Amino acid sequence: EAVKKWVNKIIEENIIAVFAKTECPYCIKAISILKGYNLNSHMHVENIEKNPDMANIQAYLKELTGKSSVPRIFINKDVVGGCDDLVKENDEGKLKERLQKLGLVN
Repeated sequence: EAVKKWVNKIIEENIIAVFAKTECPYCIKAISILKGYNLNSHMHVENIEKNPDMANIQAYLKELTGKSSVPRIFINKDVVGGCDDLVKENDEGKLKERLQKLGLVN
């Protein structure tokens, strides 16, 4: 209960929520792409490896998204997925569309 509530608060209180771990190249890439849209003000990155309940968090993220790996990316509570999912959305115009509907990019 506590772990799920804590994860939910991160997803619900931040338009862009990224779950990451230490020294994770695809986390770093995903975060950099998002900051490239000047989303910093509405982004939260949580390092779930630096947490006593990493496994519980990963299991919950899999319940929500289908995968336990990081990065795990949510935008306005919608599941984007991982860095590869973000790259596909970015290249195909879907990411910009998401952000426009949220007023985050013109």
